Amino acid sequence: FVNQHLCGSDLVEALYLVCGERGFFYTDPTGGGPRRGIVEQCCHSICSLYQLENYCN
Repeated sequence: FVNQHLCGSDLVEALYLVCGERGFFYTDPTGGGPRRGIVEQCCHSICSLYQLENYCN
C-alpha cells in the first residue's frame, strides 16, 4: 500500500486492512460523502494506513 486514491470501496479494504480485527466503522453514516474526510480524501486525493488507522474503531 502507498499514497493511492482510495474510495469507500478500497476505503473499507484499506480500513479492512488497518483494522483487520480492531473493528472499523464508517463515520457520519447518513448523507453522501458524509465522512468525506476519508471518502473525499482517499477517493479524490490520497492517504496512508496512518489515515485509515484513525478511521478505525
